[PDB]
Amino acid sequence: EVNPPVP
Amino acid sequence: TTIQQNKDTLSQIVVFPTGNYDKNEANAMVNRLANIDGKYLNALKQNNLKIKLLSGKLTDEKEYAYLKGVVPKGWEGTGKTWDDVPGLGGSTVALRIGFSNKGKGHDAINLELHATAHAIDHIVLNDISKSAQFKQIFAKEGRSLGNVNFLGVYPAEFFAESFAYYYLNQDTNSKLKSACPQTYSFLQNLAK
Repeated sequence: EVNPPVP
Repeated sequence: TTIQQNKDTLSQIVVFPTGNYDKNEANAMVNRLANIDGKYLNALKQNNLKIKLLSGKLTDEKEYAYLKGVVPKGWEGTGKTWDDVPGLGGSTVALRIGFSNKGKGHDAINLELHATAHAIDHIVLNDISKSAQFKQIFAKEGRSLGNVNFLGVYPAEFFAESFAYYYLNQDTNSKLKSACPQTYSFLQNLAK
C-alpha cells in the first residue's frame, strides 16, 4: 500500500 | 537518553541515497523521526521496514516506477502525479530530502512523520486507522485539522497527520490536543 501526503 | 536510542534504532532503518545529497538536512529528518515513540521505531526495525531518503523523484526508484503518471488518491484536481509527490508511506517509506516542511510540494505538518505514520499504521498496527474504534473518532474529529476534503475523508490520512502533530514537537502536540481531544487520547493510549 501507498499513501501520499496532504495535498 | 531515549532520543539517542531512537536515533540508534533509526540508523538501522534509514537508507541514504547514493550520489550527492544534503547530508545536514538528511540528518535533520532523522532527528525529527527520533521523536517517534521507541515502541513504533523498534517494530519498524523488527519488520525490516526501510525509510528511504531520496535525492530525486520518487518515481525514479525502480519500485515506484509503476506510479509514473498516476494521480495519488485525494490529489484529484491538483494537476500533480506521483512523479511530483515528495513522500510516500504504507508498506514502504520514501522521502525526498529538503521537502520536510509544510508547503514543499505538500501541506502536511511534516513530510517524514506523516509518511512514516502510514507505515506504522499499516505495518505495526495492522491498519488501526480502519478499525471501528478509530472510524468513530474520525467521524467526530476528522474535519478539525483542516484540509477537510482530504483529512476529513480518508481516516488513514487523518491518522497519519494526527500522528505527525503528536510527535513533531510540543507546539503541534498541544494544537492536536486542543483540536482533536479524542484522537489525542487515542494516540496517547496507543503508545502505552
